[PDB]
Amino acid sequence: FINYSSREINCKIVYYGPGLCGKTTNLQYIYNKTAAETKGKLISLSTETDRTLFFDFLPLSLGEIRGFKTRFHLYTVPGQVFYDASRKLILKGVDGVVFVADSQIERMEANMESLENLRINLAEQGYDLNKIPYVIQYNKRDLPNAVTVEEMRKALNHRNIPEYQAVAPTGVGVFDTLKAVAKLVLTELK
Ligand SMILES: Nc1nc2c(ncn2[C@@H]2O[C@H](COP(=O)(O)OP(=O)(O)O)[C@@H](O)[C@H]2O)c(=O)[nH]1
Repeated sequence: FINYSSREINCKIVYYGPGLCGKTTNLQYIYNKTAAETKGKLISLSTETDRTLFFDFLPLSLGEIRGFKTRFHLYTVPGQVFYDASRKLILKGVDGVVFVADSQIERMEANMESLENLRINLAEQGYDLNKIPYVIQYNKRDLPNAVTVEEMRKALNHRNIPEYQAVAPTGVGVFDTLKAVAKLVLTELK
């Protein structure tokens, strides 16, 4: 999304996953551990029905595509967002998507049905997941109730697609996940 006069194209990175998985902790480790003269301000919106969390920033690797740099955005939905007309609204012209799956055995049947939603909301909006940048981040690895990744690749990453093992409050692969989707969108931009 080029802005002509402002001479700075904008991309769309979204974090998808079940209710309480690691989308909010992901953006915090990023914004809460960066520098002001690059990023904007962390916006948190909320109503009695739905919630939205998002921020904007300038990368630290690029400069000129047509003589201009990109300015990625990270959009998400904290908590158990009931209504599906807000999660359809969060994918309004998405460029790259990250799937924060919860390694928790308790909510392992929760990742499947949440992935099914991403696989049914995008094709509805004219987006095929196999071409539109999509990465998966296996979070909550520290918890001793968590399943082996060998099983998560079999059940959630059926038609792989790059994967990343991460732990959100320690920062493990929070930024390492983002750097993968970034280049995947940057390549699909010329
Ligand atoms: N131990 C641990 N806790 C995590 C991890 N990721 C998220 N959490 C916790 O899980 C809870 C819900 O996650 P949060 O990101 O805040 O909300 P979400 O936006 O609905 O996924 C919070 O208490 C987080 O601290 C992780 O990798 N390890």
